[PDB]
Amino acid sequence: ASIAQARKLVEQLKMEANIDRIKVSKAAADLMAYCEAHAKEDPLLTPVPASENPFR
Amino acid sequence: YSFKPMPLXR
Amino acid sequence: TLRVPDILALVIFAVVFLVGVLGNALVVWVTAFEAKRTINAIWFLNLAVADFLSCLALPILFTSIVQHHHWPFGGAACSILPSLILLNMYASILLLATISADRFLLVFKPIWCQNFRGAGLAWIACAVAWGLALLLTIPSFLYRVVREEYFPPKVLCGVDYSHDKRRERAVAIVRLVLGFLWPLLTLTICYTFILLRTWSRRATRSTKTLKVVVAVVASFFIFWLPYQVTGIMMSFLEPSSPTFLLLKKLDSLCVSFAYINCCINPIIYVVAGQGFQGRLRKS
Amino acid sequence: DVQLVESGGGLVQPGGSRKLSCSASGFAFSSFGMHWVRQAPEKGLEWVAYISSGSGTIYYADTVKGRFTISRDDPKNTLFLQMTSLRSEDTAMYYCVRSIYYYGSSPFDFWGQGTTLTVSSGSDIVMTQATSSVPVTPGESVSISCRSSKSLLHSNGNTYLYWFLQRPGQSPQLLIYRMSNLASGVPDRFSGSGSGTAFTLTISRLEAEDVGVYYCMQHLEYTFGAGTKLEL
Amino acid sequence: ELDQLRQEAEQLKNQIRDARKACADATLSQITNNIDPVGRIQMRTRRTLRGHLAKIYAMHWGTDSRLLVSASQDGKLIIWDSYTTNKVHAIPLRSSWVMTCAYAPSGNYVACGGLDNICSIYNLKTREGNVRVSRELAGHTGYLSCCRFLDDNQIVTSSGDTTCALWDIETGQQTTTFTGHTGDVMSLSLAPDTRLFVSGACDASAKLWDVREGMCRQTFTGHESDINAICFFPNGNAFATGSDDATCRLFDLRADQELMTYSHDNIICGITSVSFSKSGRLLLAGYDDFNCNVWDALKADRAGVLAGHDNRVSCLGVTDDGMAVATGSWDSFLKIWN
Amino acid sequence: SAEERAALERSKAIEKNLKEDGISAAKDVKLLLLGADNSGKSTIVKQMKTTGIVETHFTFKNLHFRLFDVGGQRSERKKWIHCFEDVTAIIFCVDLSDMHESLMLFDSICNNKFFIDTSIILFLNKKDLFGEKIKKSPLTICFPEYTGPNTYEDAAAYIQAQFESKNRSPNKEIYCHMTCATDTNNAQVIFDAVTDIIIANNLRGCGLY
Repeated sequence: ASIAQARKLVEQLKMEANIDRIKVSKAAADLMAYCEAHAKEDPLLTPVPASENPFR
Repeated sequence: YSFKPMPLXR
Repeated sequence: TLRVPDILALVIFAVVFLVGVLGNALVVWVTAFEAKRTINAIWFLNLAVADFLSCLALPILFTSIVQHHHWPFGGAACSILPSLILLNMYASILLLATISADRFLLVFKPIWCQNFRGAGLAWIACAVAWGLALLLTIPSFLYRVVREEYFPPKVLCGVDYSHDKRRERAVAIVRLVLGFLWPLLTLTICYTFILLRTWSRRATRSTKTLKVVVAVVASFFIFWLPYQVTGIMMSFLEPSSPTFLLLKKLDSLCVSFAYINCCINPIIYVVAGQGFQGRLRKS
Repeated sequence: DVQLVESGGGLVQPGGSRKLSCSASGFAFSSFGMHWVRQAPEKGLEWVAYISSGSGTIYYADTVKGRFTISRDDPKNTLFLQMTSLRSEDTAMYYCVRSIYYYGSSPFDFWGQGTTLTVSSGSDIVMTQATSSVPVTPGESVSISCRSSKSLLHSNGNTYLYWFLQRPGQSPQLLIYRMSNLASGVPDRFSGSGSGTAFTLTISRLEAEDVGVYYCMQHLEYTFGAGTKLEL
Repeated sequence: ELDQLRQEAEQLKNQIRDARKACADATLSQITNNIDPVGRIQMRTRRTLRGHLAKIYAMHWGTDSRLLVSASQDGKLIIWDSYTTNKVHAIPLRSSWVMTCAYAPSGNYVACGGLDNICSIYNLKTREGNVRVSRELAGHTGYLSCCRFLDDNQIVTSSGDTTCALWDIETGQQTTTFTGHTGDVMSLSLAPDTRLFVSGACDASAKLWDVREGMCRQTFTGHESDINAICFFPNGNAFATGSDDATCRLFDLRADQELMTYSHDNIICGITSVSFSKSGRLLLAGYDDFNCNVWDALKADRAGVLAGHDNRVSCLGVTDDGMAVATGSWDSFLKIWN
Repeated sequence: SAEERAALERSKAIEKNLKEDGISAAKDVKLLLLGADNSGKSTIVKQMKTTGIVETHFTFKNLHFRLFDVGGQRSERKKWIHCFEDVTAIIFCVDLSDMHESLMLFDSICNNKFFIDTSIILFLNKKDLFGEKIKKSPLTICFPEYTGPNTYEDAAAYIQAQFESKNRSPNKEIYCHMTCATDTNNAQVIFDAVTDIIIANNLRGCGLY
């Protein structure tokens, strides 16, 4: 009874194929827009003052 | 007649 | 001026000081981090610090040699400084012997060691070595006095064992025995047995244990012979004799030759100390 | 079922000696500290001693140093207190409390029952409470406040003031620790707040089972308050 | 017959490959060329936690960004105080072959697992004053390689038998089991919304999974060797991988294809860890050559190193507020950087 | 500071307990028990006295032995074989009744990067039935290129040499022993090998290598 697993694989491949897709430039723009919008709350991208440092 | 000079190291 | 016999002792002292400024400092630095975590570092830490304090007193010897044995300090220093120097030297020798004893214990009895090892015995053995060194030191701390001349005052630190007594042969014999004959026998017997056992079965032969054993024992015996022989020769000689003058002339060269062993001892720990090339960077 | 049981009371003539024992069960006795708190028959609470965990640190009050000692026996799970040369002012009830110290703990959470000891006749932070009698009706809101002398706010950002509740004829209980944290068991209706040297405690939707005496205690350095009562 | 289904599978794979190729218009490298670089990062060590003595294997931060966890081959689980370098607990384990750690989001529970095929849970808020085991979750076949909490009641686990399961701590039974991998799962990461998660196996593939319904919705097959580390982008629309191929890749869910690769010709050792930063601009990786690396997630160029360890760097993590990073190593040392 | 001295004291107590446990848990000897399926590992551990790893321990002449049998769970070996490094020795055992898979496993184990300087003890089990079988049937079937006599000693020496030939590193040593029916005499072999290994390790630690 080795055909059941093959049928399951075919069904899973079809289900994965039925999904939708969008452009890549839009995804890149969204990623860079998020990175630019949240830039003032990253304490590792820029050095921190010795006063606000919790680890001294 | 009983004094013997000795270097510091010894 | 200064006679030829002395002259070499000056450059020997200078070279020993230059080598000892480095060396033991690196050894103590790399062995300080290895405390409470490695039992095989306490012995080397103690030996290195003893050698460091031994070598740090060289400028006093240099100045005493230069200024025709002039002692402006006073009574207190003349009965303090030689005691400390002798204590450091004897502690170094006794630690050198106890390290070999410990190596023999590891080689000929590994099961007992694996069950009853750890800090608590090395610190006791080191304390015992220091105590024996101080006990050997005591007579120098006791019987040292000062004297000076009336018109040409040549103040100098010197020994005067009472007004008139022969209670010096016992002290000289005890010092000679406990400083040369016991450590030599211990080193020779322990290393001979270790070499005999190691080279029996395979996976133990290294052709390096022979090298280190020779480099230790031969150097020790070569470097500490003239010191002891000249000391015992001078201890039994009257202040007025022909050979006494020659021995007094050669005493400083003998001491300068003796210090070479303490100069060399840290070198082996770096040369043959397994893989020791980046532990300074790691520290 | 955490239990703290004390025994060894009675009548002692002046000048005598007596020992009190506090047995413990139901928890890990080897990891907790232990204090001893006493109160006069008609007065507030007073601190006596303190024995640490794995005893290496001891402390005593000014009026009890030299006559009393504190000891512990971990294998037997019991605590001891030896008192010598008792005077006429030592008549009180002696308690047995619990405390564990680490980042985020809650000391003074569990108190004992206590024993009565009677004797026949013959540079400190001060905390003061406002009043001693406040009437209130169920369903209303009340406010309790006490003030200190020096600030209880340390450099690390923690203020140290605790609130306790003692009901009629019962052992006290912990409500608030470090001025903002509710104890594990207190209803959400109780909340405390304050800043600097002024502190307040507010109880909303007052019930019939929340009447008693409230004490505020400091823990900045090695004292209690006067206490205020509520009436129905 | 078998030939017909094999042909159908091949045709479907070719069709999805063609669709993926058609859906791509440009590369991120030529879209990101108009932004300025970040410069050089010179982070330095601030703390060194020396309590362990044998090959620390895992760690996890707390939500308060002050308490830590670590596991060693010696058989101990100790939680540190990051600010003042204190020990607050020391839980003794039953088996010394442990590989994973996890901290509850509420700070009440801690989990562990290893070569015993069992996940165990510990209670930190007992009324007696000591930590105790709460549940013994058993039922897997191979070793456990990752554990992650969802709330105080359910936990998702990955094992070395090509399966992942969702448990119920109150009753200790596998509610939902996930199947489809052909190797053994070595990693697991959870989305911020806690509604989907991804896994990485030794068949050089990864796939997204739904917790509500045990179904797989996507698959990514870009690598060339076993996957070893997984983590999401902060917004939950992308994730990054690390493999023994000495390379890292950035994927995407909406477009469902690879975006960037992070590699150099002078590094030939595998990857042991991966993590982002608070804003997602900086990506951290931990190599087998005794050190780490930091790279721009938008330009694929190095920006510094984190040397200072004397053995393999096995674990890595960044606090929730993004103020510090912690690393562990087989040298039995923990370092806090800033 | 504030009353955090109590927390500092708690940390000191934790550290002291950890140090005591660490110094008390380093007196044991750890061993790995690898081999082919149905080779005799269970028999040798039962005579000498679950789903994952199974460990058994025994004491012999003031020495504590820890023995690990991690062959009961089936998975990729390379994914967890790095956990068993820093072990004293391998206790590989071989049956004499099957065989090429066992030799391939021996080749894989010996030439590993993690086990470069780890000694190996090799056991050849079931000698009597092997002798009976070789008396009944020739051994040339298993080894086509064997051209020696059919005597028991020659065949045993030849197969031992075949197993030992897979070794490549000259620094390590392989202890091979014939474990035919004996009154529990195979513990002495492990004892002697462990004694030699610990002596060599102690000598190396002092710097004499």
